[PDB]
Amino acid sequence: LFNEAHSFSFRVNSLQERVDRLSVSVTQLDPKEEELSLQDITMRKAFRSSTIQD
Amino acid sequence: GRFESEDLTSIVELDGLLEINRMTHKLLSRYLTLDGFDAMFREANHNVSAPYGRITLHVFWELNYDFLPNYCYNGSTN
Repeated sequence: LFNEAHSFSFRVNSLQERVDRLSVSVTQLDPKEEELSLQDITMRKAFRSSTIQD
Repeated sequence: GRFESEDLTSIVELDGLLEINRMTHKLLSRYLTLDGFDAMFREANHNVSAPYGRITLHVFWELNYDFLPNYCYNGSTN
């Protein structure tokens, strides 16, 4: 149990760092910097969620 | 994809099917944990990382090609 829970502690700590970075990044967005691409552009890499089945 | 393979009149079918999917997600979320239906819909519509999704692109494509040059209006019935 201790070994397993220690792994979760590492995962939680890593997530905490990511959230702190995102919060700093999201509180800096400038609305004037937003730009939109052409209507006929589909070259953007479609986002795919993780699908790992044990 | 099914909507993308038919004319603009399939919008009602897409909305009905989407409502069914949303309700199924709500039923499954009672006992399981799942991502929000909005996030999954955006993921399937390629809208999370892009300003415009697939549905709007198809609507524009249909308007330019089929709807505009193959439909006659009637103001009496709108």
